[PDB]
Amino acid sequence: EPEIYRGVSTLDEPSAAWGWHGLKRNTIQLAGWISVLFMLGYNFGNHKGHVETIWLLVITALLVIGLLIHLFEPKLSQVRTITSRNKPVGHVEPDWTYDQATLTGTWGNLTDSQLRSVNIEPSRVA
Amino acid sequence: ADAEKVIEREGQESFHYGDYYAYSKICTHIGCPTSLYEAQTNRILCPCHQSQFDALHYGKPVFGPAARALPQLPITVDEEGYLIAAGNFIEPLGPAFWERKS
Amino acid sequence: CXXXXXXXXXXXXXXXXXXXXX
Amino acid sequence: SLATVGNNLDSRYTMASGIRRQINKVFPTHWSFMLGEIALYSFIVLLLTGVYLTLFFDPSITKVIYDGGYLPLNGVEMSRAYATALDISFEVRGGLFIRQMHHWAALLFVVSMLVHMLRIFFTGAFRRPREANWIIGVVLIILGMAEGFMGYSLPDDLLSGVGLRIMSAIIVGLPIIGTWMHWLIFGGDFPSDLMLDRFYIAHVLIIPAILLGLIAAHLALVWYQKHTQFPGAGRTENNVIGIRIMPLFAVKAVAFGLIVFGFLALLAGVTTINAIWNLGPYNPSQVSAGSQPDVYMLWTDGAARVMPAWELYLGNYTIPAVFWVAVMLGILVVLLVTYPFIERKFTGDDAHHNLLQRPRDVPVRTSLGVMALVFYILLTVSGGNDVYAMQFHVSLNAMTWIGRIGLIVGPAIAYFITYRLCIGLQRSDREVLEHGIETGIIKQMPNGAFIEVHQPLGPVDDHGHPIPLPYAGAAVPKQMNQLGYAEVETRGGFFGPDPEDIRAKAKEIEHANHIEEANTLRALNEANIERDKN
Amino acid sequence: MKSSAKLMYGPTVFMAAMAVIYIFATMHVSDGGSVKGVEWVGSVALVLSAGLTLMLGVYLHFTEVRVDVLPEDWEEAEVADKAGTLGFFSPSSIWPAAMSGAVGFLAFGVVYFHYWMIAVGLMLLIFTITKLNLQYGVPKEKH
Ligand SMILES: CCCCCCCCCCCCCCCC(=O)O[C@H](COC(=O)CCCCCCC[C@@H](C)CCCCCCCCC)COP(=O)(O)O[C@H]1[C@H](O)[C@H](O)[C@@H](O)[C@@H](O)[C@@H]1O
Ligand code: HEM
Ligand code: HEM
Ligand SMILES: CCCCCCCCCCCCCC(=O)O[C@H](COC(=O)CCCCCCCCCCC)COP(=O)(O)O
Ligand SMILES: CCCCCCCCCCCCCC(=O)O[C@H](COC(=O)CCCCCCCCCCC)COP(=O)(O)O
Ligand SMILES: CCCCCCCCCCCCC
Ligand code: FES
Repeated sequence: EPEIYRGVSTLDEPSAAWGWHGLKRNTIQLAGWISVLFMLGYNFGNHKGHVETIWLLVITALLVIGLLIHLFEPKLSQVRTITSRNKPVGHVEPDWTYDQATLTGTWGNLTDSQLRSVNIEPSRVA
Repeated sequence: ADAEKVIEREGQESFHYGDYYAYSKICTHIGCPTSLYEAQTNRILCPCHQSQFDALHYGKPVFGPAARALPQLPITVDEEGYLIAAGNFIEPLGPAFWERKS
Repeated sequence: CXXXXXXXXXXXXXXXXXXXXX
Repeated sequence: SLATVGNNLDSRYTMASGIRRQINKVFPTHWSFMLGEIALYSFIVLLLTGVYLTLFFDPSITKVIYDGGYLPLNGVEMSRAYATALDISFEVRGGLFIRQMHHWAALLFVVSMLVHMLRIFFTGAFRRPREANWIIGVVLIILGMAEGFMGYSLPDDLLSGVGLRIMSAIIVGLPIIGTWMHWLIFGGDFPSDLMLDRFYIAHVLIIPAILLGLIAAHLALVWYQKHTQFPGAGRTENNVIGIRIMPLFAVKAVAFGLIVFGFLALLAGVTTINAIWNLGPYNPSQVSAGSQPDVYMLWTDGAARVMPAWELYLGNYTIPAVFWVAVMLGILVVLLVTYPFIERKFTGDDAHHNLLQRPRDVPVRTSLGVMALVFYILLTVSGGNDVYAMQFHVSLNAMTWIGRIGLIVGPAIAYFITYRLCIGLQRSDREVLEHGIETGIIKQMPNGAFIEVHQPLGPVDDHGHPIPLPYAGAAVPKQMNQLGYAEVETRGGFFGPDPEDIRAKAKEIEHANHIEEANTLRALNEANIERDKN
Repeated sequence: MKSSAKLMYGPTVFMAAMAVIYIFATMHVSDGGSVKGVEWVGSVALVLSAGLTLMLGVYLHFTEVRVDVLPEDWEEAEVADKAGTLGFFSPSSIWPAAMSGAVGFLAFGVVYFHYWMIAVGLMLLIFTITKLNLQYGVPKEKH
């Protein structure tokens, strides 16, 4: 059975019992927001150019987008549909090759004609 | 063509000769010499930490860690026709320190 | 914080030196 | 003749039991347990090449007209320091060799400690009870950097002089008492008399003494805790498994010792460093494009480059922009020094650890380490970003912005990747214990199923499917050659086939040897178990 | 590969015939939309293009003579005929990535035309190729 050591499951991090594992989610956002503050604060130098500010705003936007989907943790759900010749959840797949090797199941009822078409005479099966 | 689009500082409109401008060579960030004068972009680059001082804007920095513009020295020509200093700088030179301000 | 005491030009200037002594 | 020298040396120092104890100390054998020796040997080379270097050097700023070995620079007015440093490379037989040996040794010293510190950090050797060692070592590296800095500033050439100008102007622009402190160190305005004298007397005495004292204390304190080692077969937290001091450890230490000495002697000849004749005497007006201090000092200069113009004007007073640089560097040092304390606050584990831990098993610390390494490397690159910009055809403004932005997003990406890779390495380590070594024998079963042969490291239940062995903190084999299934079974020379008679016995002997070794190792393991249940 | 060794003769003879047509038609025909004279790029690289196919074809032909009737080459073969060992496939390795990194270093070496970078990249490549081959040979660690 999996064991939890310090809020970190051995299932997700195998050697959770051996070392420092997992930063609390609140510390990952403190760093993120402090970084965003620094990145916004870079716009207060003496540089006359505006190419560098385009990069600053783009990177800040990417950071903000990241820090929001880390915060609200957006999730979705299983689609739960059926496509052409696809079976719903809870269907058992016959071993086709096993049914082909030994005449069972799917290949359990062939006409004598169908036996000879796959190169085996019906007199060989009883 | 470049001397005509210079922006002077208040109090030092008379610090230039005809076409000659004299700025202190010591960087206003740290005391490195800023001697990388670019002939066309009219920017003076410091080799040490990459500050660019404008030459058409009384030495105002436009990049790097330098925050204060480069001090300008008044110059003129004497009777004999040699370039002389017409006066002294109106601010302390080189890097900033605690007591340096008015 | 922005700037200590450095300010822009008062008014645009032009002159002719014409430093002569014959 | 030898029986009698020992007899009358023991009869008066009662040293039979004291010496026997020292020569029987056991030391773990691991390649990463030697990186500390490199620093020691480089330090010995420094203090030895340094003493030779002081017999020809005059640390005076007094200006002279040069007439010497260097036929250029004849007639040029220079300091007494520069003229003598120029004389120990062009007028002293083998003086350039020793000068270059000195500088190369300095470089190796700093890199001998940095890499050592990385080993200590990653493996967790700073934990209880080894925090005095961490603090001592951190002080050692900072002082080593300071020592190196004041060393190459002694020749008083143009390149080093700009470093001193930068350093002086950093001090002078400190809030409140940066003006008085600057005047107290240099003894006046820069440059000053008694400025190359205070530096020379603190580089060949003050720092060396401090360093030697710290090193001696460091080594003695290490010898008291008798090292640490990785988890392995038969090794517990209350024992040391390795080799004795003699005859194995002492000889290996000497062998590696002279190897480092010999390597430094090669670079000293074949590779040029600090070609001071091309640099000229220090002049406050002249400067060069590549004015980077030195590799270990690049991070400080890189910090000064990427700091924006953030001056604080307070009426009659001003805070320079470089003040924040000082603050930042101060924080980096404080974070580095007091790491064991911050690591054990957020882990809540201080339990007298004597067994090391592989970096892969501590992802947070490993990731923080790689995060900090990227920070340091970016500062170092930014410190020489003008030579990067030209040689690699990149905009210098772009380099500055890369440094500025990269110090935020570089560390973040480093952490993410390193963490994931650590967990990945952990996962690969469990697959082997659960299923066995993945042999490369893709058999086809009669039904047609392609199956890979797996070699179990443990007992199996009914039909393969090995009983999963629990993780043990040690390195698990990953290939079949790691179990000696690829071992060459043909004794002899490159041409010599070797007689079968003597070839049969030797394979039998080695077979019996490793059988006995494995038997003794597993017996040690069993001893630990029945000892730990009481 | 019984039929594989044979189908290469098709392209071989085709390209051999086109190469000889090309040489004779280019050096003896004046069109007015070009000049007269043998073309030395479409000739050499099309003669030698047939060379590749011929080489592979001949090698596979010699190889297929001294091979028995394999189940994969047999029309009515049972799945149980190949039941056995399919030899040794490498399960994993880090060295492909490393040696791609090494060729990248040499690549940038040549781009910037830095001698040290070229030299380092060349010996950084030898090392990784060597380690790739000696991967399953690294002896058990002798103490
Ligand atoms: C080991 C892996 C290392 C990989 C690092 C690779 C990332 C480097 C990206 C480099 C982008 C450079 C684009 C160049 C852009 C440029 O040149 O612009 C300059 C200003 O640079 C900038 O702001 C760009 C800085 C922002 C870059 C952010 C870099 C962060 C990195 C570290 C993280 C992302 C990648 C992570 C990869 C890691 C792999 C793991 C996932 C200003 O132009 P300027 O010098 O003034 O010149 C012009 C006049 O000439 C002319 O008149 C004109 O009129 C003027 O307008 C002016 O432009
Ligand atoms: C002056 C440079 C240094 C020298 C000559 C030096 C020397 C040594 C030596 C010879 C050892 C014995 C074990 C080994 O080789 O690994 C050692 C261990 C150690 N050093 Fe250093 N060291 C230096 C720098 C540092 C630094 C910078 C740190 C820490 C920031 C440090 C912390 C340690 C620790 C914790 C150990 C114990 C390793 C263990 O016992 O497992 N040392 N040092
Ligand atoms: C503690 C470790 C030491 C380091 C890291 C170190 C580093 C350096 C460096 C980098 C230089 C510049 C050399 C050059 O110009 O090529 C230097 C010069 C010098 N060092 Fe050291 N040094 C150390 C110890 C010593 C010691 C112990 C002494 C004297 C007992 C010494 C005496 C000298 C002298 C005289 C110079 C002369 C400057 C010259 O000739 O270039 N050093 N040192
Ligand atoms: C040779 C290098 C070896 C030394 C490695 C350096 C390690 C010292 C750093 C200690 C880090 C402490 C981490 C920690 O405990 O995590 C947390 C500490 O809190 C923080 O995250 C601090 C946030 C500060 C962010 C800084 C932003 C940087 C902006 C860019 C500036 C330009 C606590 O961890 P936990 O709560 O248990 O998850
Ligand atoms: C660890 C951090 C190091 C800090 C460096 C900061 C980053 C800036 C680097 C600038 C690189 C400049 C490269 C360059 O311009 O190339 C050359 C200038 O510098 C060099 O020669 C680089 C030498 C580096 C050592 C390589 C030795 C190779 C022998 C290996 C034998 C084992 C110019 O090209 P060239 O020499 O003519 O081939
Ligand atoms: C047979 C009696 C004389 C030999 C006895 C051994 C002498 C003492 C050796 C002490 C070793 C200390 C280095
Ligand atoms: S010293 Fe001129 S920019 Fe830093």
